[PDB]
Amino acid sequence: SSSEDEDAGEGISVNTGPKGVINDWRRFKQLET
Amino acid sequence: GEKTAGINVRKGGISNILEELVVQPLLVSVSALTLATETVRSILKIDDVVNT
Repeated sequence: SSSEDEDAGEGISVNTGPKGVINDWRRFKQLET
Repeated sequence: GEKTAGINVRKGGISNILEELVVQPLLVSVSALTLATETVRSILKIDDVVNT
């Protein structure tokens, strides 16, 4: 009833680029030092 | 043909400068020319830069 459970080229040797960028390199290097 | 014509700053134009007593020893211009030419020749024989 209702009731239920529901309920390559590695060697580079960069030539001139370091010379070109040395200005910024030293700019950062002074503050880092 | 004016061998000693130079810039006359006092006069403001071009005139003989031996009358302005503007002289210099030869071994100033000669030395400068030689040294500058040597330095330029040295620089011209360069084709690469290396970072140590």
